[PDB]
Amino acid sequence: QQSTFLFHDYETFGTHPALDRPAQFAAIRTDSEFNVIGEPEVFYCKPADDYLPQPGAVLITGITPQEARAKGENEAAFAARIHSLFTVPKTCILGYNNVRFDDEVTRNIFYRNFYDPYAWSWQHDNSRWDLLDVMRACYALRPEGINWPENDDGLPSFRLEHLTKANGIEHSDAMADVYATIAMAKLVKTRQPRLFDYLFTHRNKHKLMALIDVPQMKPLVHVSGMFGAWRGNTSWVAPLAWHPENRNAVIMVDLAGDISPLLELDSDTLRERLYTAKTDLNAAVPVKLVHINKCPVLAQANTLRPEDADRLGINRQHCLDNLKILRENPQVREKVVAIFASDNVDAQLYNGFFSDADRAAMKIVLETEPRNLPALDITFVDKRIEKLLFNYRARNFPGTLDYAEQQRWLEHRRQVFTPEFLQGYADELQMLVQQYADDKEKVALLKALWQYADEIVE
Amino acid sequence: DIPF
Ligand SMILES: [Mg+2]
Ligand SMILES: [Mg+2]
Repeated sequence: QQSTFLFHDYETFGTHPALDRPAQFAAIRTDSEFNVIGEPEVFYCKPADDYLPQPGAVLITGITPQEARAKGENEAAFAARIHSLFTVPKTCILGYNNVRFDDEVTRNIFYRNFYDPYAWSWQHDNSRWDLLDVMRACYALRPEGINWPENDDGLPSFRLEHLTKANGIEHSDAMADVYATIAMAKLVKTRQPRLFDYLFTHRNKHKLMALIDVPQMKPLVHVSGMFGAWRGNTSWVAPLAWHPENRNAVIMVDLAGDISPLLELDSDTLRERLYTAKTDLNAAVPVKLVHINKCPVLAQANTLRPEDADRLGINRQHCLDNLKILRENPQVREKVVAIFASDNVDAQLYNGFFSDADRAAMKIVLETEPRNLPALDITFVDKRIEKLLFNYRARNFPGTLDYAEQQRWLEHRRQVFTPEFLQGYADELQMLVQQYADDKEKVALLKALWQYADEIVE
Repeated sequence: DIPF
């Protein structure tokens, strides 16, 4: 059995990985050096009839709901195909911004269609990775040898099209984003192999865990989009405490920040001071969760060299200052712990995990042909599952609904498709037409979206 | 000692 990377990307009908629906999935499999070792996997998901797409997304993706309905398969089958691809042993599943987006879509698709929302990402030596944090780390820590493009504002751009172009790489098609992601992996691996291999090694949570010494507050380099392009997404952090609820979250302090509010203020204050940000100027609370299960970029503090800090405008001396004050102040530790100490089922993935029995029973749901779902005797403990099961049957297999179920589906469709909603949606499209009068392909997409609301709703 |  051989190690493979599976590059993949979704187009969806909206920004919400749970309330919005998938439109297209695209993937290619690769060997460990990024040679293509399979055929392009590209396919559509038919949206169910209880859903209208976000106009803005269709304008981006160029994919009407009409095209996805005509060329696609119901979400059950869509889930199936992805599931196979993802569950081939020794696969590293990766993409571009996939951790904060595509993986959330994947989990919701699996959750809605009775697959384990997680197992695919760690079973049989599967893992996940996200090449966006790699590009960011590369820029932050070891930029030399690659061209780093700046947007109109003057800050670094990690949009795939700028990156490829800045580096003489043809960027043309569902497959285009995927090929660009591969080309970027190649580039970083060639120009900067030791960093690339280090990050790859540290996608794993136990290797990350090894970096974290809380009693001693070992400072680390951290590269996160939360830190902002204006410091190349980088700071020195120190771990203060483990999250008291999330077993995979550790509470870090941002050492370049202002640690005065940590010492001076109490826990209640800090809780909403951290929550309601950028309204009070009242220094920011320099504190962020790092989730060892979300491929965070972490490295021993001295991999960010003095000269590297100068490059990014990071004040090395201020950081070392804040660390020394912290260490000699362990009442901040119990303080930060204290800070952390919807009726729609589609949005309830994160209401807990399903027990062994719960999850074995959803397994039978899967094994059962749609036609025999009504005739099914099994019990459920977790209260979500009935809800998922009705929605799963109505959305994918409307033919199998009995009289009282067809009625229930209707009331559900009427519930979403209110006079308020439909008039808004119609008016949205009509304004977008005006806004984009100059952009003819959009006018046409917008109009097509109108044709679709016409048929599916009234 | 450094990794990269
Ligand atoms: Mg994407
Ligand atoms: Mg350097």
